[PDB]
Amino acid sequence: IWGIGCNP
Amino acid sequence: VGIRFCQECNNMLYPKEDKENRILLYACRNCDYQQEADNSCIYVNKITHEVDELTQIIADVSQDPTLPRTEDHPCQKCGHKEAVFFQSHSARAEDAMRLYYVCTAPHCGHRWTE
Amino acid sequence: TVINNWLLIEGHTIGIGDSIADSKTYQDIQNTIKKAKQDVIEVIEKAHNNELEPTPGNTLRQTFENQVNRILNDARDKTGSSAQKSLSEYNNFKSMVVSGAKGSKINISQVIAVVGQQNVEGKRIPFGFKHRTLPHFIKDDYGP
Ligand SMILES: [Zn+2]
Ligand SMILES: [Zn+2]
Repeated sequence: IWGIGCNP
Repeated sequence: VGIRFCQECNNMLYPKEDKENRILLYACRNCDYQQEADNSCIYVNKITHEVDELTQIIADVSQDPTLPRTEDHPCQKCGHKEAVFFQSHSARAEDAMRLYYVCTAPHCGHRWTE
Repeated sequence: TVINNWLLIEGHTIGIGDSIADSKTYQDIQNTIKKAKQDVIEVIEKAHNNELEPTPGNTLRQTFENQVNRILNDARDKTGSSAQKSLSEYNNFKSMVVSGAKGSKINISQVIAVVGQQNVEGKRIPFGFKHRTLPHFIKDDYGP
């Protein structure tokens, strides 16, 4: 829910 | 290139080499009909399958409210300002983000790719 | 025991005032978001005009997605850094993050600046409807 590399 | 059918039983013809005159023929297997080959080409395969999708784009697509349109690009034929643009909308299009354009206004349906 | 009694003296809390940032911080966050959206628009225009060239090992779709994701993530990180600069010493979100008791700088940033990109299956929100994400968006919209 954050970014592509983070968390969903 | 294309497929042609027999004129008696409307079945599918097949290519056959004429051994005597060295002329390609198409013969129906279920009867004795034979017709000489005019095109001289049989099996064409485009592996890159590069096909202009302007042939696959319908003019009616100009009536879709869900598509975006711009007044920047005018039509070539009628010079209409509205033009509805969209991407390939096709699977196995390789990689193409090109915008295709369809002219709004009735019955023009001109399609340009820029 | 002794630290809990000192905490009875000093006290600890979380409120709305921790989530609020300076007006300048909010303005900077907004400017960063505007710049990022404009850069994504520029990348989309490059792809539409076919100027974009595929990155080695990636398709044009994949390289476009990677470039857009990079721009969006960089803007998100910059907004988060601005929000974290805004934090005071008295800020309690910062207190819990610095102590390590709970929370992270990502949580502070999302609370104060930008929630960030919502990604499903490692990609941006998919085109669930026909060539669009929701019915409210126009077809073939790759913007943020
Ligand atoms: Zn026949
Ligand atoms: Zn026209």
